[PDB]
Amino acid sequence: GRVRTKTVKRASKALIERYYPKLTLDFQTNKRLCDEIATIQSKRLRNKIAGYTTHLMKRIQKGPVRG
Amino acid sequence: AQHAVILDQEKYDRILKEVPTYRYVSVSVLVDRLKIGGSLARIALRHLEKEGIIKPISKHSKQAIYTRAT
Amino acid sequence: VQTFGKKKSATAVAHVKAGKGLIKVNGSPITLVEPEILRFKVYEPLLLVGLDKFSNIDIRVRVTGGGHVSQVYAIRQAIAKGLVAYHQKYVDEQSKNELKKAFTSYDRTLLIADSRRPEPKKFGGKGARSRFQKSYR
Amino acid sequence: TPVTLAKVIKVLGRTGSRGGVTQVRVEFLEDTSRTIVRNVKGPVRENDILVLMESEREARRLR
Amino acid sequence: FSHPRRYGKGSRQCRVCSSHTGLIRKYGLNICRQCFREKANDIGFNKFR
Amino acid sequence: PGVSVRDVAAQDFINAYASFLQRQGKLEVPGYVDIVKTSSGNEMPPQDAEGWFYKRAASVARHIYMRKQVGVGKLNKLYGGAKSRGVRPYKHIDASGSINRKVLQALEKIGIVEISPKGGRRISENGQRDLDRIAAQTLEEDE
Amino acid sequence: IIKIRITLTSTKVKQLENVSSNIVKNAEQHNLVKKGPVRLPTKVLKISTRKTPNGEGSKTWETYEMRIHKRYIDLEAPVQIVKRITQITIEPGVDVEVVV
Amino acid sequence: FTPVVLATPIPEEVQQAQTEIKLFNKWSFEEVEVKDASLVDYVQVRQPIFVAHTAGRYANKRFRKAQCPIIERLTNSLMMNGRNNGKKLKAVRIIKHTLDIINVLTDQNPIQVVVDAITNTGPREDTTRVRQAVDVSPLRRVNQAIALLTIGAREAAFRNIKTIAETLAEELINAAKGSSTSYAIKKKDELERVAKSNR
Amino acid sequence: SLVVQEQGSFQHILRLLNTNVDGNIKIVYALTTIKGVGRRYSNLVCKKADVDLHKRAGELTQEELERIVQIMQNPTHYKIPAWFLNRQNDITDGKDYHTLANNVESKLRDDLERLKKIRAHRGIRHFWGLRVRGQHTKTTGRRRA
RNA sequence: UAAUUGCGAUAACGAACGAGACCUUAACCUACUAAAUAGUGGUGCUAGCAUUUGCUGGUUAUCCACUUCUUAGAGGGACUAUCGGUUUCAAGCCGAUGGAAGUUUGAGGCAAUAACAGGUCUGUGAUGCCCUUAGACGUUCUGGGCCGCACGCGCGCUACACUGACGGAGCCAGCGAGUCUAACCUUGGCCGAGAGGUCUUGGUAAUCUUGUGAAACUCCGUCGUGCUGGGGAUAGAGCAUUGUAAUUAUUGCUCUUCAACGAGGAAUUCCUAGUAAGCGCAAGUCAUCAGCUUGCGUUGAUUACGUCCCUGCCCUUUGUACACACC
Ligand SMILES: [Mg+2]
Ligand SMILES: [Mg+2]
Ligand SMILES: [Zn+2]
Repeated sequence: GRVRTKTVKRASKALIERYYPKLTLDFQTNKRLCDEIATIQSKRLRNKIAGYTTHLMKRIQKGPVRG
Repeated sequence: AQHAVILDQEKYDRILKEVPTYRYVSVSVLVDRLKIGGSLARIALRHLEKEGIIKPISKHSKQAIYTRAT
Repeated sequence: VQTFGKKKSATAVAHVKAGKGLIKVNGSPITLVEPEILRFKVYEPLLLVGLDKFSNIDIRVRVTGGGHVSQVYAIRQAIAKGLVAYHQKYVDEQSKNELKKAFTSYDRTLLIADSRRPEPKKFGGKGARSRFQKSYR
Repeated sequence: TPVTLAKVIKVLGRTGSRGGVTQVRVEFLEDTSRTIVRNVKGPVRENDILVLMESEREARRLR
Repeated sequence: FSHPRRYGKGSRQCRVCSSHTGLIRKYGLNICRQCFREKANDIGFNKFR
Repeated sequence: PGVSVRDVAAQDFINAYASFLQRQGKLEVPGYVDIVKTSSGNEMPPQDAEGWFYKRAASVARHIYMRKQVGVGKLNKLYGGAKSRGVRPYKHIDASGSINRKVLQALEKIGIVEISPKGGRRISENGQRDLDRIAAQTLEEDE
Repeated sequence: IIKIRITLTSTKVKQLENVSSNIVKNAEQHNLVKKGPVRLPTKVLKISTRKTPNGEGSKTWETYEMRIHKRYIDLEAPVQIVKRITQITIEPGVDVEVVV
Repeated sequence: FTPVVLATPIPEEVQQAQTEIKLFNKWSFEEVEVKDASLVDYVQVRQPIFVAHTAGRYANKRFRKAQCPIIERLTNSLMMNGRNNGKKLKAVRIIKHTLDIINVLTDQNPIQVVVDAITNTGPREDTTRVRQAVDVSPLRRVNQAIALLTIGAREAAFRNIKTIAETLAEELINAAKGSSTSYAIKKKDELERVAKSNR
Repeated sequence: SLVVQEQGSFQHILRLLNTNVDGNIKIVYALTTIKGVGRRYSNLVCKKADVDLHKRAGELTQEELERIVQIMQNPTHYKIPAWFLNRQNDITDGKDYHTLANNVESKLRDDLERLKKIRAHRGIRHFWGLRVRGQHTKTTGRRRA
């Protein structure tokens, strides 16, 4: 399966919580900004965080998300 | 050596009037239809190909596909 | 101008240059690939696009590293990639796309190398997954 | 040997002890306004055509 | 008081424990297969895959 | 129109050069024929005793044409196959060294191959001439 | 000036690359001619052994690895530069052989 | 038609591949149609192929086998008996010989003959352990028809003078004509015989 | 291939060196039925006899058969090497023999008998019927009947 | 969800380990760096065939240029992306497109808490206790044994053949190893039928062995369905190699003998894609000895994309007269 662990989900949630006037709904710029605003210790994990952040902001524009 | 070993000539007219009733000719066809043994089927096919009624379909080894003359 | 094709470990490097329709595989013509049953696998990247189609290009391949079938597939991918690369670099992008359409629509790994590689063998049995026969009493 | 063909419109689910049989809702090609439930051994998906010897046998789950 | 020991299992021993059995002679370690497991990290042999 | 040995691949050229070496009459045969198996990993001698040495010589000449210098050990490895060791698994066994060495010496005496400065036998100028003539003749006789 | 070749061998990739970059930098700072550092491929000195010290249990095998990476860098330099380049690279873990 | 040449001469028997209606170098693919309506989309002709040796991925998904050429499926099923695992060149040569023999005997487009044999020997109703009479899906029908044909050819050619190619040819011909002398037809008839006795 | 009429001039299973030889088999493998000659030895003697190996043992001739017999009984004389023989420097006269008769069994019995008469370990193993070439007797060759 | 993976729910809140993350490797990158220890082209020198100048070959200090192949550093790349559908509101899932790669991308390495009277005192100069310690249970030398054969069992090798055996011919790998106190990997020449011998040579190794010219495989022929030219057990004779020493044959080679075995009872093992299976190769043990193992590559299926029927596992509920825990 492709369930994201809490290490990914909580970090993506925090990234949105303090970087909303920031990285758009595109994964490329999301990961590029993650590189600058987060010290993730592997490119694999950074890509996971960026993809989940992209998905979360993509579903944010359809209404607020709990949490 | 059980059958059709070296002679196959007591009915040698079966090398001329064998064409009817079958368009397919092969080593095992010669062995099976009570005419020629596999020990010389490979040379009887070469004989009939060089002069005779059979036409080759391909030059395959371990196989032989022959047809009647059209 | 320089392209390559791989199937498992066989790499075929093809040089496509300006010439007059000369297709060599190992110094011999493409009529001489000698699986004697997959010789049409190496004709396929020609008969698809254009039968002659060529008084302008010369393809010279060199293949090493795999097996007979793997080398056949490697060269058949290499010359197709070389033709596509030559059309992209020199002739035009429209023609490159138009014959890439035929190659990929009939694709037998003509343009994309097969990603299947031998999976490593593990202890406790011959082969990657096959295990030694287990007994209980 | 009467000829009667049908097309599975829905796959109900796996059945049998080992789960080897798929139970499917099938709709006849002739008289398309009628559906019967059948059991199939092999792999079958939707928009697939079954040939059935006997046309009316409401299949149930196999224990 | 001695008979030839120029070859075979009696010619060489583990450089650590002096055992004649289970010896690893690859690259000239001459170390028993168990002593090699004990001090493989020191020699520089690591596990990756 | 510029035809080399690499225009007829595997069997037509080999059989035609074996036929040419047969008809030339120069035999160079060591008298080992009818007696030898061509490899310790074989079970029987060559089926046609008259001509197997000529096919071997043709094959060796073509093999030295297609690449650089080739030696007796390389020929032994090339011509050796798997050996049926009975109830033991098969394994590659080198072919007969004497047969390959005498084939090399025979082609040397004929002038088809020469000794290499780096070892082994490299095809000679007359060797290339004869092989190219045979290749062109085979191509012009049968496609 | 003399033809020299420096052969660097190590299991520590970071130390090896640091020494190679040091040599390259010391060559370019004096504007010498050099054939770039050629990377002789990693020799993986694989060793397969049995995990148990006895003959009991599931037959579990265990492979240890020793990666030997090699570099070679050949250039032209006088005796002074040769001696200072052999005496500038003493990084712990890299074996350095200078041949003329 | 368009007999142009180039530096390396490749013969017109090859140059006639695509100037007219596409075909395999001996057998056309457009004049092939399955005699039924259920085995459509599971017997794969058209696309055509120059040889039944597409070294392609066909097992990583469930129904991708239906897109594999049916001639290649027959070749793969011939690629069996353990001693002949692998030897795909041997199996494709056997298939070539079989196609030639089919064309010799009542030519009938040997590819079409193969398709007809598969469609005739696909068992429509079988029995499952619960036995209970269940239907057979088209993919399993094709798979079982190919397995039965190949197995019949295999054990007919085992220990007898006729080769695997001609035993396969006879099996395919008899199955396509639907005669009860083919092993696959007999086995399918047995499977459908105990289909009605287990309803 | 040619005329093989030969109404009465073909030999079915025949007699050669007190051994029945099938005339329906190619000459070499038909000859391999004699105790003491195998595939390679029969092939060599048939090529030394200048006989066509492509024909069956029953039609070749009535005199080249005796030529093959003479060559077979005298291998070292007809340009056949000593290493091709099954009996080299046998035990008592050093000459190179090839026991090809219902006499290879006799020579084998003589070798076994001399071994057990001198009470050599091989002879004792042969007398007990056990394996003689150091084979493990624990698991194989049990029933033998 | 593969997951105590998450969405959530909520007398729990916030945490730790394990899972995941991670590391190694296998996939791609006409992107950078850089390569007579890797390679490819344009000129040189240069044999052949063809002569408007082409084809294939040679030129390990013969010229220049480059890095596609190769190598390995620094990096990029996938994050289930995009698009639909389905999702209790979500975690997710299912298809298609794009992609080198969409199953945790494939394979591993690492891997919790509790345990077992699991194995190892015969790995250890790890060891407590007991025994022995000079006619020793220390140690060494010779010889034998560990292999011994009415029989039973486990892992395997070879087969029962024509989808084949045998002969020629074609002539494609990858993982690796190798000697300076010295005999290791051995090219090449020569002799030998073979095994092998001998005279040199290269290599302390991307340099040479080695392109490990592997085997299955492919082509063309012989065999012709018979225990046959399938099969190669048993045995006899000879020739060598390793070793101080081959007898109870170390092994290799030649000729001869040519057993069972005609696809195997009840039972029973492993396995889902470059996998099964077939095929050989290198390494380990190694003076010599693979039918073993560890890896490697060559050829490469069928079937399934499920289930809890069998054998078990995890969570919950439930019953227990079990606690050595249904043996
Ligand atoms: Mg023991
Ligand atoms: Mg009880
Ligand atoms: Zn030790």
